[PDB]
Amino acid sequence: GLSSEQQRAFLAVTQTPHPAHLITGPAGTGKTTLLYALQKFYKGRAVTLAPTGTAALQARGQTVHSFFRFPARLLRYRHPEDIRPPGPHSPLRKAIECMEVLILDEVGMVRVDLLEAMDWALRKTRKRLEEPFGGVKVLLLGDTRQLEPVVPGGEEALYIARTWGGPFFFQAHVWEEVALRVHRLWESQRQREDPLFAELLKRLRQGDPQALETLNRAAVRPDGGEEPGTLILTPRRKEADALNLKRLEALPGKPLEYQAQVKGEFAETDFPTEAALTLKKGAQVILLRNDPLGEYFNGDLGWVEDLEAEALAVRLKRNGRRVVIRPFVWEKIVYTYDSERECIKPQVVGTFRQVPVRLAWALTVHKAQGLTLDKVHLELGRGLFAHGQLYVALTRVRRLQDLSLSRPIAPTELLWRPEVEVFETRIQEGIWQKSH
Repeated sequence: GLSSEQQRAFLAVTQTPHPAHLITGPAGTGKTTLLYALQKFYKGRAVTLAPTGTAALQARGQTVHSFFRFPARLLRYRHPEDIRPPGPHSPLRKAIECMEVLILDEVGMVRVDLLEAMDWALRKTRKRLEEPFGGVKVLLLGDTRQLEPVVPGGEEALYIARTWGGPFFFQAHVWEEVALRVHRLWESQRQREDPLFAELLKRLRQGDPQALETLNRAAVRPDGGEEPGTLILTPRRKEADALNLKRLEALPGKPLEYQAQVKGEFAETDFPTEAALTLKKGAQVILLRNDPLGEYFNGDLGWVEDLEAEALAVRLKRNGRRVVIRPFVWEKIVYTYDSERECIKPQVVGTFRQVPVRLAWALTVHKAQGLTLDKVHLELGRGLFAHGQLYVALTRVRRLQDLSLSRPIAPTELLWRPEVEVFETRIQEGIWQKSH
């Protein structure tokens, strides 16, 4: 059931002998379906991997490190102490040998050393140490702007600056070996972008002072989160929980804890929502899963109406008072070999069972990714300017008129890294290729 926009990328990618294919575009519905259609079209010959546990869970996939058994440290270039090929008859060698396509969701968060580890791992264990990725067709995925990989500093930062010159996945020497066909997106709603707001964001990333002054002298409205329909986006989840709790205590109703059923292997950090989820009638909440019938969608803001042991009523803001949601089951999937005929089967190894809803008076940019929001209000933390970490926060709205700020933004908070600014431009022709 793919649309022409998705079917344009699918047929362009799924049919060519070319291995490398980046696909950029915002998160959300339509992109998730595109991945599901891709992984199932390939189903027996392809693995869906992701850099983090959260990214792996929401993509029906396995962590990059957990699949390749990579250790949790700096992956030194082609180093066997770090990159260890699975030996003969290993449960891993069999799967990578009979694979043809590899998928990488949220490539934006893949640190350069990790992409280079993927290549040298597929090469040494597939006998194609001359062709990039051992000749496996790699399908990179994710809005590349959703950055940036943490680099601890000291020795590790120095080694990365010397070997690659930066942490981003494009700085990996594998691209001096093959061309990366980039399949463009972001036309999913042309003018619910407000092209003057779109251009304003481009000026802000390029460090224009007048654009920031224009941004601040339209948007700075201290505590404009009280205004009706406002979602209060915070950068750190610590203050978002505090803001949700302060408003949950205000409600007079009787709370009702919801207890997860964490079966099997399921990390604590990978928990989509609080496993100790206390709710009250009248709470602002948001959905975390697409309804199989079709009534509700992943990221549908609502309010608690009736609390029941294993069901709850939510007034959807979108239309109103229609759906009661029942607990959903998350699976922690890991790809393994099965001698069914010779080849890959996505074995379930864990579970997190609870109601797909979370407190949404306030939210983090971490979780708010790819949501078409109506009115937001950012809460500044005096220093979030970790080389443009706040640019993603502004993109959460279509028009400047919708966004409010608690405090004016410094020019640094939005400035793009030089490596990134030059990457997102040479991609807009099509193919991207590392020079010199």
